[PDB]
Amino acid sequence: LKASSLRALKLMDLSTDEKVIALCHQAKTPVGNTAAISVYPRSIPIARKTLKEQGTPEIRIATVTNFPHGNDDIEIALAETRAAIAYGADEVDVVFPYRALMAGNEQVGFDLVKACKEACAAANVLLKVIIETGELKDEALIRKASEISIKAGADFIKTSTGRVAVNATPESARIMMEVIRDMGVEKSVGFKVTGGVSTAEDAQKYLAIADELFGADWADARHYRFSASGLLASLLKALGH
Repeated sequence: LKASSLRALKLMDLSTDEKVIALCHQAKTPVGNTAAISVYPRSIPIARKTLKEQGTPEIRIATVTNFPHGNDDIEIALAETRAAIAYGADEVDVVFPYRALMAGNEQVGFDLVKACKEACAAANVLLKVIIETGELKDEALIRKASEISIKAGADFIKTSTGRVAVNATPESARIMMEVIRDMGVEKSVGFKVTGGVSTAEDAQKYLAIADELFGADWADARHYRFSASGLLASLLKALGH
C-alpha cells in the first residue's frame, strides 16, 4: 500500500489567487511532486509563477475547457482551448459532447475533439478528453465515446468532470482501459480517473486494473492520472504524513 500510494501521488492532477498558490504549495509534497496541478484557465499564469518560484517547474499545469457541460458548440470549445493554450497550459482536459452522443450524433464529438487536438498539438500541449461516464452510464456508450475520442486524437481519455452525481467507478475505468488496449493505442493514449478514489486503497485498485491490462510499467505520468477529493491526504496518511 505504501508503494502504490507513492506511485498514485506522483500520478495526481491536484485540483482566489491565494488558493491557487496554496494548491501549488500542496503539490510539492514531502514524498515527491504530483504530476500536475489542475486549475481554471485564468489561474494558469499565477500558478506557473508559483511553481517556478518554489523550484518545481516540472509540475505540469492542466486546465479544463468546454467544462463541465460538454456542450456541442465546437467553436466555443475551440476558443476556450486556444485561450487555455495562450494562458500557458501544459495540458487541456476538454469535455466530450456526451449529450450529443446520447442523441445519436457521433460526428460532432469527433469534430470537437479533433479541432481541440489540432490546436493543442500545434502548441505541444496534451489533450485529455472527459467523456462523463457517470452520465453516459451504458458500457456501449462509454466504449463509443472512448473510441471516437481516440480516433480524433485524444492523448488521454478521462472518466469524469467531478461535477455530476456519479464520477469514476472501477467498471468504467476497466471499460475505458480495455478500449485503449483493444484499439492498440496504449503507447499514445493515457487514462485518467476522476472521482471514485477517496482512499489509498482505492488508488491501489485502480492502478491494479492498468497493471493487469498492460503490465506494471505502463502507468507512468504520460499514461495514468488521478484526481479526487481527499485522495492526496489519504495517500500522505498512508505514507506517514
